[PDB]
Amino acid sequence: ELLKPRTLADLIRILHELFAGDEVNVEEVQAVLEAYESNPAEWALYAKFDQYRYTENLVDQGNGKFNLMILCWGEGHGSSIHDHTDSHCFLKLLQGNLKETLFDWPDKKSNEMIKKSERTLRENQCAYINDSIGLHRVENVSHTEPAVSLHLYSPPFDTCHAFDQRTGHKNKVTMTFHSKFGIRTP
Ligand SMILES: [Fe+3]
Repeated sequence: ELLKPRTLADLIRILHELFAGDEVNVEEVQAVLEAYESNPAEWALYAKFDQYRYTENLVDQGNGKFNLMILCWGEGHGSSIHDHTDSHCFLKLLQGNLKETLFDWPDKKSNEMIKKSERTLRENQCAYINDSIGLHRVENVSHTEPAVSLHLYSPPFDTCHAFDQRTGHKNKVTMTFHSKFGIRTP
């Protein structure tokens, strides 16, 4: 029974229940993430920005099943083109809007990566991606509005790949948290 999360704490409790097994219902997780009405009072603690790049702020470790984190995008901050290391990846906007560009996995001829599609993810919407759908870049193209998003990755992953849009060449990147449980972690 999927009920509407009344608070962020409620959402986290429901997520723990949804991931209690070894397989998850992607549509149910997306539905409950979308159903949580973003309340900045409840996530302000994690909304730790850096002037020069987006930050990743760990909220909950899902009893080993997932990493739940909040990403803080300054005006003009964007990500690499990247994969998600064979994990489910949910992205819910808590504030602002993000531009998502989808790419095909490159062939190993050093050619330009051509976009497959692009869309604007809007406040409170929850998107989903995995490696079978494609690669993506996420960007806050706003000049005036910081963006804040809530991400769930399952299983948790410690590394991923970033791709060069001009060649399709990839490099492995280690995931590091800007903060954990509201505490800055240099
Ligand atoms: Fe991503």
